[PDB]
Amino acid sequence: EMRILMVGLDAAGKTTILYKLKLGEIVTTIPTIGFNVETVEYKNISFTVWDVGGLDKIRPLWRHYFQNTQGLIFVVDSNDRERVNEAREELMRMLAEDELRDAVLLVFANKQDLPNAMNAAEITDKLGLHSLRHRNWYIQATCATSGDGLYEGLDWLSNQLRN
Amino acid sequence: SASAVYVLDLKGKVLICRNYRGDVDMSEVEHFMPILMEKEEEGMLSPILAHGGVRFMWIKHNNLYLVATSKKNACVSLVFSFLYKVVQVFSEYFKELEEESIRDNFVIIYELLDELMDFGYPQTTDSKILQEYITQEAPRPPATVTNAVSWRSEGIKYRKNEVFLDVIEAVNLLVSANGNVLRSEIVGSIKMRVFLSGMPELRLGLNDKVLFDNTGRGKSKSVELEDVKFHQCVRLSRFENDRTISFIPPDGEFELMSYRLNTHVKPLIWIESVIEKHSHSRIEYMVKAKSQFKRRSTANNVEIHIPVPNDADSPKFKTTVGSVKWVPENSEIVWSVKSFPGGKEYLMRAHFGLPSVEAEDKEGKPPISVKFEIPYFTTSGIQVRYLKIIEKSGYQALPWVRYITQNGDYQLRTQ
Amino acid sequence: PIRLRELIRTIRTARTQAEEREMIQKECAAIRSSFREEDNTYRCRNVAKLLYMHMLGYPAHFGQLECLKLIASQKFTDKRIGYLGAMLLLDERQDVHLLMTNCIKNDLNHSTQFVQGLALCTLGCMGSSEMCRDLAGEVEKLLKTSNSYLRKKAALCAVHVIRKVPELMEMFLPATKNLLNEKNHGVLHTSVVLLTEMCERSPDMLAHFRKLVPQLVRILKNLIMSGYSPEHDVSGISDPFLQVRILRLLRILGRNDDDSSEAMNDILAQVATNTETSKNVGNAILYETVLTIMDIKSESGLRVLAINILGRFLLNNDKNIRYVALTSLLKTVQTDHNAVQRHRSTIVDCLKDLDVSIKRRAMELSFALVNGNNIRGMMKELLYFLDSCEPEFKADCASGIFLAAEKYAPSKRWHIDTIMRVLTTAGSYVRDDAVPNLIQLITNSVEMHAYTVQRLYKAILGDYSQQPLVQVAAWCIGEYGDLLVSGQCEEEEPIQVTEDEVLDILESVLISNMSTSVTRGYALTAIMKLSTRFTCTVNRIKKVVSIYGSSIDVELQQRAVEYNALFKKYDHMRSALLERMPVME
Amino acid sequence: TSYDYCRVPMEDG
Amino acid sequence: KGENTSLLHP
Amino acid sequence: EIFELKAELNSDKKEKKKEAVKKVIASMTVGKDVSALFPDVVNCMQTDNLELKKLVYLYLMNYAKSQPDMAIMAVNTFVKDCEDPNPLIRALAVRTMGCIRVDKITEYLCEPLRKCLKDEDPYVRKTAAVCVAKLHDINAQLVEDQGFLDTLKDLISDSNPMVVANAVAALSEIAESHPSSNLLDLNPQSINKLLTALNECTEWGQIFILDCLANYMPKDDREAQSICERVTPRLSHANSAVVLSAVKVLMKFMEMLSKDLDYYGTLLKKLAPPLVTLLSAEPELQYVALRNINLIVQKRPEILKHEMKVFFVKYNDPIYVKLEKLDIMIRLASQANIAQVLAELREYATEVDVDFVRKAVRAIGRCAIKVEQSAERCVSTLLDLIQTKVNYVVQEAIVVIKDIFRKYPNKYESVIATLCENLDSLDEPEARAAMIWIVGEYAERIDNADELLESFLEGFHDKSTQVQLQLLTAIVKLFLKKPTETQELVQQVLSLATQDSDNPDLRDRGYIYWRLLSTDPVAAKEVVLAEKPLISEETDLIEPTLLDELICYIGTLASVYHKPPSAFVE
Amino acid sequence: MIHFILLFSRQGKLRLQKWYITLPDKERKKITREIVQIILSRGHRTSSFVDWKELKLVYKRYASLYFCCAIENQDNELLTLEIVHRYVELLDKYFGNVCELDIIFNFEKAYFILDEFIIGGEIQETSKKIAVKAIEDSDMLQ
Ligand SMILES: Nc1nc2c(ncn2[C@@H]2O[C@H](COP(=O)(O)OP(=O)(O)OP(=O)(O)O)[C@@H](O)[C@H]2O)c(=O)[nH]1
Ligand SMILES: [Mg+2]
Repeated sequence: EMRILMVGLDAAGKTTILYKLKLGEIVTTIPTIGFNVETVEYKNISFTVWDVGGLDKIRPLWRHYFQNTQGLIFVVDSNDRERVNEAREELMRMLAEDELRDAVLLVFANKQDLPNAMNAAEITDKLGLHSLRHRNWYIQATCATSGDGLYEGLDWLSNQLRN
Repeated sequence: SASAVYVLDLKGKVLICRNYRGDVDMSEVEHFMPILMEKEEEGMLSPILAHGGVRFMWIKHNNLYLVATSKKNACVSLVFSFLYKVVQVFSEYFKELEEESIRDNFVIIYELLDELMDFGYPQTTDSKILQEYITQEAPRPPATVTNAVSWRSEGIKYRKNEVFLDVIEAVNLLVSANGNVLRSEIVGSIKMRVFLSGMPELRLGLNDKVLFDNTGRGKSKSVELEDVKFHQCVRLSRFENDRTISFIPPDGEFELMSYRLNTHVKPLIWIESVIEKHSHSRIEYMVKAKSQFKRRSTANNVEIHIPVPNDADSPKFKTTVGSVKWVPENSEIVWSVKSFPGGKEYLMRAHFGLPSVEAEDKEGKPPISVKFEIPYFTTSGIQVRYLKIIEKSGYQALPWVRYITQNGDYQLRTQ
Repeated sequence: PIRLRELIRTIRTARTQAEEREMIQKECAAIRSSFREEDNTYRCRNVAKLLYMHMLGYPAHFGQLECLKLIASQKFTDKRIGYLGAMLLLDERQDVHLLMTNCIKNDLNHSTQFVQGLALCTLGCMGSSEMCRDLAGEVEKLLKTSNSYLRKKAALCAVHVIRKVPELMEMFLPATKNLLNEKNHGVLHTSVVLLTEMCERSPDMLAHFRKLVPQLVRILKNLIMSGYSPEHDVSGISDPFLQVRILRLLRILGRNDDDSSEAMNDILAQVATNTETSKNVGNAILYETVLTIMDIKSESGLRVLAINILGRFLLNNDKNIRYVALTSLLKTVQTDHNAVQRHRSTIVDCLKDLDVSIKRRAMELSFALVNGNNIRGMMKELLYFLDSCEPEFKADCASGIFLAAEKYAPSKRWHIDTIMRVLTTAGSYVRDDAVPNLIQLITNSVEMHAYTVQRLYKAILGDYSQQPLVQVAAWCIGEYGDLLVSGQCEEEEPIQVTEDEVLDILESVLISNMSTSVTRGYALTAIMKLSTRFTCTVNRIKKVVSIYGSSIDVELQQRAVEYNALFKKYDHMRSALLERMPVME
Repeated sequence: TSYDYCRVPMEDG
Repeated sequence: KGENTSLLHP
Repeated sequence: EIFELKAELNSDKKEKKKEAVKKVIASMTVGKDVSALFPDVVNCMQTDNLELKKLVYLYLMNYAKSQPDMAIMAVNTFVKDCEDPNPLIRALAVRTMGCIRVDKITEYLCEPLRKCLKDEDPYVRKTAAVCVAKLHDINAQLVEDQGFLDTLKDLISDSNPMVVANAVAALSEIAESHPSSNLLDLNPQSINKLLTALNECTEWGQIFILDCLANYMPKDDREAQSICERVTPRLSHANSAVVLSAVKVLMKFMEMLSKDLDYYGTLLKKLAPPLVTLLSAEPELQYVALRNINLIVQKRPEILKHEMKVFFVKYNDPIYVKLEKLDIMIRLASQANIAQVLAELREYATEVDVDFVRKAVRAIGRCAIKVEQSAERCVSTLLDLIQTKVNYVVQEAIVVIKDIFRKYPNKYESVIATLCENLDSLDEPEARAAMIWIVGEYAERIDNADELLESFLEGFHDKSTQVQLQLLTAIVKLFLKKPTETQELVQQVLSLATQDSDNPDLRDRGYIYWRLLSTDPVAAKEVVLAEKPLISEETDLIEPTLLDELICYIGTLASVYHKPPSAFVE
Repeated sequence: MIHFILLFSRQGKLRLQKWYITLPDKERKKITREIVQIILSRGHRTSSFVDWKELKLVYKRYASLYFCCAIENQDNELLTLEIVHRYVELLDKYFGNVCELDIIFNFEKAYFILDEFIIGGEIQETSKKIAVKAIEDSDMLQ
């Protein structure tokens, strides 16, 4: 057991990740207003993943899910340079809370499909992951519509369950 | 001047009613409970309700609302002292007072309300004498009900002659949240248990400050009794002349004197509480309990009640000495310590969760309120000095005493 | 974790509410500690116990996320208690309930027609004005289907998403096209509910929806003539819940049409005669028939029969039927007006009846019934009734006298007579909103003021503790005191008025402890108006205004000082600003 | 009463 | 008791 | 049922009629109309038992108003049982005789009552003394026609002082009822007799023979000292009705003593610790003790000025004591303990008892009005409450800031600059008027009062009376202060206050302001922007024509209500 | 359009509540207590309708149990009392000799009957056998 969130902005592919890790196909998905939950069973650890959508009317309500959360997955989009400013603003508005303080972070550089999309380094030094404190932050560039890197990210996250 | 002593219960049905004057109708009691529900559901509650021109004086016991109506300019202190003496008479016949005693003892409760009060004027309420012609098991009423000594039936004989005292302190305290002490007063109650033979004349002598000052010993240890309230049995004129406490005792347990003095010395048990209340997440209680009193005496069974939030959950308790139970009926963590020696300092750290979605109403901040009990240890320093048994028959009785400090309302206001 | 039967069996053993709270919290903390372990097993019974603790009136704010976790489950018992907890614990404004949107949208496309029943029921019972903009595209897909258990829920859920988002009903117009042909009656009933809402909201749908008048006329006639069925049969009366809704749809159609009014004439004439009227059910059908006939431009022979139905309803001992007849007559006061007034003794007799609702409806029907011909006689009945109300009917009757008398008064003298009568006899029950309209009408009156001010002054020398009385009286003195005291600049022979007790009664108004201090503001306004209106004894009320300058009421302490400045500095400019106030409608 | 008493003097005149 | 009585008696 | 009960009640064995009458007064207990069985239980009255006669006498006592003509079948049994050598059955008969209120009966019952008022054993005399007052309650002139007042006033001249206590109780009960013809007071030697019968009667008799002394008033100084020096040791009694009645007669008798001597100060140093120690009593007696302390610290404030600490509330007092300790804390607040009162009222406005929270903030107001040295501290306390954003606390604290700025208008201009930023969503019309007034009166240190009143001008036609009228005053005051930036604002509030406003006081004030402003707006600065004279505060010290009489009723309903004894009884 | 339903017993206690309009949870506790106080302070030949604040409030006592509604002021009034009766027939045909106790204990199922009968305010199933068949088949799904 390991309670997981997948917070992040809209159009980040987070439901695509959540139905690629559980089922394994890219199901055609509405912009999910509420939430989803699928118990991913990988590296013999049942990853309960509370996929929460990130439209503007939902982002206040993420504080209802920050309790007994053993680790986030803050999915950012690689094809939104205009939104990495508010991605940084959300990630620095959220990780500084007392609820969800012992939660590891696993940032996904999702949607690697264009030369407009960045790699891990530019997303790291735009979000500013080197300014975190008491964090096991670990960026992992994943490709949701091919599965490339997702199970490797969960492999890292399964290394960091026990101490 | 009562008109009709009722006994209600928690619904508004009359367990027993007994009117003394007929100046209030008997179906006025059905107008009580809607008036109490109306006055309580708008916060204007008072012990004196008003249905037109009939006033409802009432006290609330366990299940019982001992309502006693009146109509005139009723003597309210008389009515309320009579209601608590009815409560004490019933609890000295019936060892609890619930609905299960009023519907079983109507043989004797109508006789009691026949006896205690006539026309609204209470006249014979000492229960140890009242057990001699009103019984649940009749002769002439005793000469005790006539004579000036109206609390002691003559001719009581015991084989031994024992006088048990109890100089029971009760520390009050109310520490404000800044850390300073507001009201630190001590309410003692010398509570005797007399077993003597005949009509004795005791002369209790304390270490009273006015007595040691009129004698000339005003530099030793003397307790400063600010106000002293005695029983009836103490002749008060002889006390007012030269501070002598002379009394003919009853037979059984009673409260002889109930003194009250202030104290500008440190509190006995001090509770330094902090609260790390993060909103929506958790709360922590690094509360430490330092025992300021002497190294020799042992605070038996302290219970430091500490008010948690109403909806906290999944606790953790790292203490040093003594068990912690979380009591959620009352929303408090009753940190119990069994043997709590003076001079030590035992530390506790509670840790709760807290619900992520916020509450709907505010809750208020009740005080940390300990329940300590330190035997053989008088805080104010009162020392009983002697107890002169004087009896015409003439014998050597065996007086005794013990000393207890308790809590009064030993509260401490919180963050 | 104890079961719900064990919990409620424990709460029944609790005696005091102060101990029933202890027995609630004793288990509510165990529920809270069973929600932090993230149980999946015993979460059904924990949310069932928490719904029971909510229904008793306790905090259950925290167990909303653990309803949302039940809703996105896979079992059916967990989903079932989850949608019950969503319908009880959440509303529009609890603000955690936007999280139900994806859960309902995933459970509207679920395979089982019993899970989709829950997902349509929860969205119908408590969907908000922002859930429906993300759910209306998937409700109407459930409205196009062929499964009868989902058609009837999708129609009512479409009723809800039209009621909360009224600018959304245009995308159900190509949904309800030609579905008045259902063999089932539940689908037929809920589609009639949808048509009732679509026709109630906007008249841009009526001309499309009064084309299907004869179709449901044939439906209702085939309901009446199919005189028996095993289902739908209440007391031998065939399918009442559909007949009432079809008659209500026929009421809200054709209310200003002539072709459809002649189209729905036949089945209304049939159901006005050929219905069983013995049980409650036939009274329900025929009461809806009467309300249908009254509001449409009907046949002249229908409404005679409808008035005869109402005459049959008014005389019944069954108090339900009297309340029904009085409500029906309250509905058709203006329409077919002259046929209503012939039940006048029957309506007035219900004011003597011993019900709250019957007296209240007879009161409202009497207040609506008064035209400019029965005004002189019926007011004596109403002003006996104002004497003989409960302490909760004097207010509504005392407002209704003023509302009635402003409309259809035969004179202005008698009008002020009855208004003054009510104010002298109602007193502490007439609303304080009445005073601006009363003062507005007595200053609309331009001809009779001494007859007003004398009766006001003779009525407030009696009493002062009835606040709207002195509210009217102080302004009447202040703006018409030149006709109270006439020509008495010094002393004359003793007439009833004396220009000092006129000022001493206002002095007593100001210092009385029974005043709301807007009567006091009226009183100071009248005192300062009585420096211009009186030439007899001025520079003595100056003493009162000067000693009232240091009072504790904020507006009075303004008012006395801002008058005392004029009394001490601008003695010739005092009269230059105290002309009578103009008159308005 | 679990505790124990202490004898006080009689005369002390 | 007043509770064990059934509602509409069929 | 009742017929088989009557069949058991017409038996010959005692153990069926005994269970019959016990079943009858158990049926009376549960609330049954057993009134129809009246003349059949009275046959089962003349019994050798005494544990059974109490029950039959009880049944007679309850059911004689409802069976009044039937009740004449007990008089011979009362005068038959008023001869028995057992004194208990005689006193039971005597206290039963008076309770039967039937006007055909009390004419017959004066003879055994005359027999028993002079009877030997003083249990039956202390019953018969109160039974005299029972008889005077029903038929007034029948007692004096029989002449019992002389036999009652001779019981006071006897020993065995519980007889004296009941005789004085019934004698005061009689003397209250008369129109004071033949007033029943006596010489000071009878007062020496009662005061030597005060140290001997019961704990209840010491109330009744200190309600006798609430009617007497002495005529000297040494006389009043000699009766105060013997009532004074009743201030060490535990029964909290004896203490409060001794405080009643001491507060009456200290109107006669001399301030120059040393007994006035010694008396007021013996009267403060019992009044403080009444508050260590049970919480229904703290209500009467606190209303009587509220009525004493208005008469003699010299007593309890040193004791603020014992009037601080706890958390677990009830609401009817938490409401009154705030009133006593108002009555005792002076320069010495402004800090304790303000630090104690700041900890009371963090509750949820909304009645108590509003009362605490109004107590901050009355404490600020009472002492002028600490109103800076009070306004800082009120602003530290307002900066917490709790709605009813703010809606009271704005009203209190109004009631301070009207009283101390000089140097509080550095406070409203915090009050201009207070999120004007404020709802209750008692606080909207206060905020509109504080904006209007001080519209020079609010440099943008012109822009914030427009949010009060959207819904002018339907707010209340007070908010509309305060807007009309405040906007005209603002335009008269600054005519530059509010020129069209006064015109729009006049066209909203005089055209489409139907409220007649609003139309009167609107046309007065319109004619003042169009007539001579330079004179208006002398007219409405005046120096308002200094506000006479609402003196809640009760009138000392009334207060001199309310001292004589301390510990009764006349002091809990703070009313005279005639405006509430009927 | 039924605004709410309040199954409350004779002593004042509330056994069920179903609010089809969303007013905040202070107004639920004030509206419910004042309506229980109005209906329990009413005599028995009193026409079973209360004009309570723009809601023609219906009630029809069946046992110690009361019932309640609030129909909006444009609909039929007697049929709402008949809706109460059809709901009692559903609570009886599901249980089998319905009681006061079996609404106390099975209230979880009492809401499910009420949600197979009245959703969103209006009626959905005018028959009485299709409703109990639908709930016993959704419970036969278990
Ligand atoms: N090329 C590419 N497109 C992707 C990938 N993941 C998601 N997308 C696109 O992003 C869109 C949004 O993806 P979804 O997961 O369905 O929606 P979402 O990102 O979860 O939006 P929310 O649910 O509101 O958080 C989809 O329509 C996809 O076309 C990806 O890995 N590669
Ligand atoms: Mg998604």
